Amino acid sequence: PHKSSLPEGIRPGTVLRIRGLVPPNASRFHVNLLCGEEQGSDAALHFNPRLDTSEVVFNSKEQGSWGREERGPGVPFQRGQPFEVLIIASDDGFKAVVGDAQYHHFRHRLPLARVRLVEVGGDVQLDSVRIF
Repeated sequence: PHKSSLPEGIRPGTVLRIRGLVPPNASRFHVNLLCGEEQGSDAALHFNPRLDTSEVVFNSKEQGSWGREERGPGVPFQRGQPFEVLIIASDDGFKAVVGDAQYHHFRHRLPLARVRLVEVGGDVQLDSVRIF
């Protein structure tokens, strides 16, 4: 579980660039924007590519409960292939970019100002996480 602590927060114009590879027998992996360091902290954003079920799920988590799922179009990821993801924060939500194209827009459910941590986990080879 790869963590990038952001205890002073993030603001609109923050761009997360994630570079890595999906391993050849991957089931699923995720990128979480969390609101604290404690176990079970709220997730302003949960970005969850699922190779095992061929979908990409977006959701939030508040007081331990998952919200309503949104899905992107198809699955722009492949077992055994490298990827590049941007997650962009704006005033109204998060924009996900995969490879050469924008993939999905996720409107804020929690205030952006609550985000304090980026966490990447699951079946993923993480080569770099940059936060511009």
